[PDB]
Amino acid sequence: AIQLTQSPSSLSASVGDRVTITCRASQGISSYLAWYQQKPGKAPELLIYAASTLQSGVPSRFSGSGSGTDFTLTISSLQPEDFATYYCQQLNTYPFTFGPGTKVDI
Amino acid sequence: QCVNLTTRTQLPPAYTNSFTRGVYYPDKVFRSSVLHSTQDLFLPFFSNVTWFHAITKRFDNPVLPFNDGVYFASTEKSNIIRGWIFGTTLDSKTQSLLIVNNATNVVIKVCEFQFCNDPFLGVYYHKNNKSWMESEFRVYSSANNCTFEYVSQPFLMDLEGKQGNFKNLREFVFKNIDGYFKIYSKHTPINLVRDLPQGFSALEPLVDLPIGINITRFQTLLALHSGWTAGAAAYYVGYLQPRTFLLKYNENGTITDAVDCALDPLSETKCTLKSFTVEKGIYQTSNFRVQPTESIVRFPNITNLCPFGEVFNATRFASVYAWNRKRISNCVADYSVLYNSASFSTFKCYGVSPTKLNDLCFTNVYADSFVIRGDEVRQIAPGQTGKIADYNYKLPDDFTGCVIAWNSNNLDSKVG
Amino acid sequence: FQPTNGVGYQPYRVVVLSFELLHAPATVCGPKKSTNLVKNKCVNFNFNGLTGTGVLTESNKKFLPFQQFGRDIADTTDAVRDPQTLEILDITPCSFGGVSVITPGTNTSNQVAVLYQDVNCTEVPVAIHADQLTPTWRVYSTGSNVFQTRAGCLIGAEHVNNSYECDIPIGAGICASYQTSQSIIA
Amino acid sequence: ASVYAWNRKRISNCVADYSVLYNSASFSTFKCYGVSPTKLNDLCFTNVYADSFVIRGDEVRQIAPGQTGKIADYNYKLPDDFTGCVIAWNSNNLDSKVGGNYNYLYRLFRKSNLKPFERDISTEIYQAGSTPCNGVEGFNCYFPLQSYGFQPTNGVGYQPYRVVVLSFELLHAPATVCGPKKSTNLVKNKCVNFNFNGLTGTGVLTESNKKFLPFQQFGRDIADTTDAVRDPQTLEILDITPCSFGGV
Amino acid sequence: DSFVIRGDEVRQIAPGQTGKIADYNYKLPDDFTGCVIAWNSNNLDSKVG
Amino acid sequence: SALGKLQDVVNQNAQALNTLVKQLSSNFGAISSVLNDILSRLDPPEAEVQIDRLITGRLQSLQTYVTQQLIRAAEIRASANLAATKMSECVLGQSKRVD
Amino acid sequence: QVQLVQSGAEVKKPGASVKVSCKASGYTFTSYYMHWVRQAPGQGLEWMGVINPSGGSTSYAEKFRGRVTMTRDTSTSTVYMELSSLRSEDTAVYYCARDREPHSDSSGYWDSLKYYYYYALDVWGQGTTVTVSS
Ligand SMILES: *[C@@H]1O[C@H](CO)[C@@H](O[C@@H]2O[C@H](CO)[C@@H](O)[C@H](O)[C@H]2NC(C)=O)[C@H](O)[C@H]1NC(C)=O
Ligand SMILES: *[C@@H]1O[C@H](CO)[C@@H](O[C@@H]2O[C@H](CO)[C@@H](O)[C@H](O)[C@H]2NC(C)=O)[C@H](O)[C@H]1NC(C)=O
Ligand SMILES: *[C@@H]1O[C@H](CO)[C@@H](O)[C@H](O)[C@H]1NC(C)=O
Ligand SMILES: *[C@@H]1O[C@H](CO)[C@@H](O)[C@H](O)[C@H]1NC(C)=O
Ligand SMILES: *[C@@H]1O[C@H](CO)[C@@H](O)[C@H](O)[C@H]1NC(C)=O
Ligand SMILES: *[C@@H]1O[C@H](CO)[C@@H](O)[C@H](O)[C@H]1NC(C)=O
Ligand SMILES: *[C@@H]1O[C@H](CO)[C@@H](O)[C@H](O)[C@H]1NC(C)=O
Ligand SMILES: *[C@@H]1O[C@H](CO)[C@@H](O)[C@H](O)[C@H]1NC(C)=O
Ligand SMILES: *[C@@H]1O[C@H](CO)[C@@H](O)[C@H](O)[C@H]1NC(C)=O
Ligand SMILES: *[C@@H]1O[C@H](CO)[C@@H](O)[C@H](O)[C@H]1NC(C)=O
Ligand SMILES: *[C@@H]1O[C@H](CO)[C@@H](O)[C@H](O)[C@H]1NC(C)=O
Ligand SMILES: *[C@@H]1O[C@H](CO)[C@@H](O)[C@H](O)[C@H]1NC(C)=O
Repeated sequence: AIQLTQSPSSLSASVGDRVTITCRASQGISSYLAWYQQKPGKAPELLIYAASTLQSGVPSRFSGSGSGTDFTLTISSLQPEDFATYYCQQLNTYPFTFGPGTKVDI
Repeated sequence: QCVNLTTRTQLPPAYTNSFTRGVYYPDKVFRSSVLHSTQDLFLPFFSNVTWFHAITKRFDNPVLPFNDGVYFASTEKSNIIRGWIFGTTLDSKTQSLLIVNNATNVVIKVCEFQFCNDPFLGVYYHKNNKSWMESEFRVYSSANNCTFEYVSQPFLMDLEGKQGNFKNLREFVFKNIDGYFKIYSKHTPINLVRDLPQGFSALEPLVDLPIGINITRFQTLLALHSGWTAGAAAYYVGYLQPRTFLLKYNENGTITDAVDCALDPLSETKCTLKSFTVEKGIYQTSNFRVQPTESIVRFPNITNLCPFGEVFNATRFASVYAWNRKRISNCVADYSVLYNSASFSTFKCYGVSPTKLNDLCFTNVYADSFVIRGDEVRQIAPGQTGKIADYNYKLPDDFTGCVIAWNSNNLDSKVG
Repeated sequence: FQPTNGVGYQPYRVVVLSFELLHAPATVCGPKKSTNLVKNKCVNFNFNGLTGTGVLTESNKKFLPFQQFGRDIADTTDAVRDPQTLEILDITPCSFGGVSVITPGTNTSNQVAVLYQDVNCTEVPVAIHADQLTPTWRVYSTGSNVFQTRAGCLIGAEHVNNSYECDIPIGAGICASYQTSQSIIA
Repeated sequence: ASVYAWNRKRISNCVADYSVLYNSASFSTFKCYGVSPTKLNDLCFTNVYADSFVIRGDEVRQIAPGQTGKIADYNYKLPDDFTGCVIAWNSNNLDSKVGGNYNYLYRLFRKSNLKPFERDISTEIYQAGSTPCNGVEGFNCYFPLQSYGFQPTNGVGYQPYRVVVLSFELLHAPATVCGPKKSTNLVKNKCVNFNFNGLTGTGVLTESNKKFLPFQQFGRDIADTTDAVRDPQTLEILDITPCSFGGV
Repeated sequence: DSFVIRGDEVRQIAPGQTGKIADYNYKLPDDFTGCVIAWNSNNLDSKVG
Repeated sequence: SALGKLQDVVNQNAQALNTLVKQLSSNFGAISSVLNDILSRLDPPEAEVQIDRLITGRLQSLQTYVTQQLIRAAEIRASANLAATKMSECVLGQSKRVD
Repeated sequence: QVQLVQSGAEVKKPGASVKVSCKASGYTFTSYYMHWVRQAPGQGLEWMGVINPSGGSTSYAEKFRGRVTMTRDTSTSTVYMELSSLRSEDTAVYYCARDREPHSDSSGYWDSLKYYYYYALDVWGQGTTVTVSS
């Protein structure tokens, strides 16, 4: 199978700064990536598809990049409502596997 | 493992004409609002294609010749057409190509598979649950030394068996040019039960596989729902021929219509004036009507072997200041014998290409013979100078022939 | 020459062949096999190394003993001796070029009439080689309406004993126009 | 790879730095067809493939468009309208060992000449005479695959020469393998020499609004004008027009 | 002109050829008019060690 | 109505122009039909042959176009002098010439 | 906007089957695949199955293959999921999410070689809670 590891596991930040999170893949995934944002007590929502394209209905402050086995997400002008769990998902072959998850606190 | 299929009913196939189908995009450069003339392998308009269809117990999948281009069409209802097989002998002696759409992926394999006479994909339906699941897959008996493999993105299909008329028309064009297997396709929803629709097609390029193998045999896989049923299916096979088309491009970059250049005198005028609208008058037409399909070869009726063994192994071989001229007459020049045991360093040929050397017949042939050192091999050429091409052996400026040189360090040189 | 020297000081046996292509009779040929001869039909020929596409007939000219090729006008080999049967023949293009197409405008009609100039009406299938031709051309190769002009045989339009004003020509005092059942008229 | 069954490797989504190759490797014959070696750097290639086979020293000339022999009729034939570069070098130290390296094979006999870029891997017995072999070796029945006899004590003709034949397709379809030239800024609405995806020329560029097909990257409303092109950096559809209007 | 190159780079001294002997050491012009004369010098220019 | 003789001038001018641009669409035996491709992958000692081929082909096409348009304009000059003759004694007087 | 409603919370002995229902509203039932996600409390998401509703064809995960039946009811316009042999670790919450890629009533899966397929779980339901205990 294919496993994805997000680093670091624990994240601390403030309000209004730029932060960078990343996850590493095992094998070649190319451009098959989904960045998912889940608020606590709420259903997860799709944030970034295909690792470089913004999803509709989402502000352009979020950004994503990366290639091969490395992937990253950059957050600029961090709103207080952005403190949520982030997952990266690969879609190379079956089965589809999710990331562990990164938690950010005020 | 394969098995013969029972309860087979024999009926003669039908032949129908294709209403302007089988044309594709010849190039990937973008154009718009222009008319482009092209020469490529195309299926001519209103040509006989083979109406192959299922339901009693009508099942057919014969082995057809390839004939440098195959256009395929299929009226699809419940995912019966799953792929094709191409090859030369289809018995693991030659290289084979297999395209299949199995239960979750699309597999293209160029390998030396061995094939039975009746390949099939078996879909099983259960009484207790309404789900249709793929169960059986027999196209190749076993595997061998594989050359090319390709697996698509995983997906799912509509495996259920719909009733009524067919709902889709999927078109394909396969051709093999310069070692490249080019596949063109487009799919259009239709509403027909047994008919080929009258509509134009614009087959977009899909893959250009760099396989480069001999190909003369073709067969189509089928899906069936030792009792068995065939289901509802219909497909159409036609052959591409070397023709000339004129394509009209719309403002959106997609082609609108194609004007044949060998079908009608009106089409002849449209081709020779390169436009789809012609006025009244007299229009002399360039000759595109006939393409010959046969070749004849007539040569002098003598089959003796030429004395190349006397020339190339002459044990005592002439010097360069006094070289030998030997006349060759009344025999055949088999070039294939020469390089069986001899390797030639510089096979320079002037006036005659080495490719077209075999089909020619020579009239006044002479074989010069001399020994030179390795640095002076370049001097035996029209226009070179030195102490060999000025004082020993000079070649004419308008030379027509082939210079054949090799290494003779073991034979012509000894110790001391 | 010594076996211990380099590539420059070692012998190189050179055999230079001198040719003369497609002039005089030939005595040395290549390994290509001979096939049957299909005369009076358009076919790719390889007569004595001469490759070309065209129809061939029988000629009655006499060659010299040292002559095996002929051109009445150069850049066109009119005749060639068959190497196997030693029969004098001739080489002509695949079909006569005297084809002309008369037509009205495209919106007016798609019906078309074809003019075969400088040919006889009984030799129309022979001249255009309609036997190995698309069936859609074959209906205009031979039809019910056959009219012979001095320019040539016109197939595709029907003659009339009346006389009407000419707008587009044919080439031998005949003219065609759109006139009525409606079709092309001559 | 051997010469009867050569290998084709697809190269994509990278940059082709030619300067790395001749740092430690010396090439004997860098013959290039269709593309000059000087203008190789500023081009960006679209569909590349790396052929791979071992031949002896005398048959290096046979890997060329229009040459014949037992390596260009029965083993590996190059097309007449070839566009690419042939890279060959000596490999006597690597590919040849003492006692003879018999791993490499070639088709000594074959029924017919190969089509361009066509691979034959079949090992069926070739009949020399009119008698049928029936699949068993006998008189006038030889194995079509003969083995090379590479030895480190032989001459320049009888030593291996590794040949890598590259086949390109210039300035058609989207491109994935580019040259080592660095990208600069874009000055639109002004006369400037452009090098968009290997396409060199002088003329002003403006913004166009027509939409391309996904498999199309260039465009020529009329041929020999080259009006349409996509900027690789921004994916902005533009047009290419001459430097000034001619109505003076 | 006068220089020593190895055997594989004799082709690089020509108008239009490239390499490390025709881009970094000695480049011939495109409109060249002259004769290139090369010969083996293994006995003279090379010694043991 | 009978206005085809006036329409033929515009129709044949359009035929000359679009036939000319279809001539310029050809490659004339060079390796490519555009100047920018053969100037992007050919050194000048090899490029000038293809440049010469394309320039000679385009100049021959322009020569044929200017020949056709030029003696066609000479024929229009003949018809123009005929019409100016009809200006000369049919508008400015009376003509005794029959038909 | 579309509204998706799942079934209520159910408790049962972990030795029998379970019945979970979803009912997408505002979107063509047959077009998009209907992905299924299980989330354990205090753990990340995982993908367990995908439903091609028009086909009725389905694909399970390799870990959970052979123990889950994932069916459809296009007459009542709902997606059903049943799990056999419940264990203590299956106490979780369940989401059923449509995938971004759309399809038609045809095997243009032939065009898998022309356009690459990128699947995205854009619309998620409110989820249901399945808790089992001895
Ligand atoms: C249908 O085709 C796919 C792709 O060729 C098959 O999936 C492969 O199965 C083998 C053996 O189970 C694995 O080793 C491969 O890794 C699989 N490929 C991929 C891309 O996952 C599949 O087995 C075939 N058959 C069915 C019934 O789906
Ligand atoms: C490709 O395959 C065909 C065989 O299917 C070869 O053509 C035949 O070759 C045999 C042996 O020489 C002849 O007896 C047949 O008459 C040939 N004709 C047929 C049936 O095609 C052909 O040589 C192969 N072509 C290439 C270029 O590899
Ligand atoms: C199916 O029939 C063919 C034709 O007789 C035969 O060659 C083949 O062996 C049969 N299949 C099996 C499995 O016996
Ligand atoms: C081919 O088509 C023609 C015209 O449609 C028809 O007359 C002929 O019978 C067809 N050939 C066969 C073998 O049916
Ligand atoms: C349908 O029933 C058959 C017969 O028991 C069984 O083999 C098959 O797995 C069932 N399919 C589903 C999807 O439950
Ligand atoms: C199969 O192909 C390989 C390719 O390296 C070849 O060595 C072998 O001889 C072929 N035949 C068999 C029977 O393995
Ligand atoms: C061509 O594109 C325009 C603009 O998008 C569109 O309005 C028109 O319908 C298109 N043409 C066709 C035939 O679809
Ligand atoms: C040509 O050779 C064939 C050999 O099959 C022979 O039958 C024929 O008679 C020969 N022709 C002449 C004119 O000798
Ligand atoms: C030339 O001589 C060698 C050795 O005697 C022999 O093996 C070879 O077959 C000869 N060449 C020909 C064409 O007979
Ligand atoms: C051709 O005919 C159609 C209808 O008969 C007409 O609408 C059209 O205008 C005609 N073409 C021209 C150029 O007048
Ligand atoms: C046309 O052919 C017939 C018979 O072959 C002949 O009698 C007639 O004279 C020919 N016509 C002309 C004009 O020669
Ligand atoms: C037309 O002329 C031919 C010439 O002889 C004559 O045979 C025919 O009867 C005429 N047709 C009519 C309708 O008078």
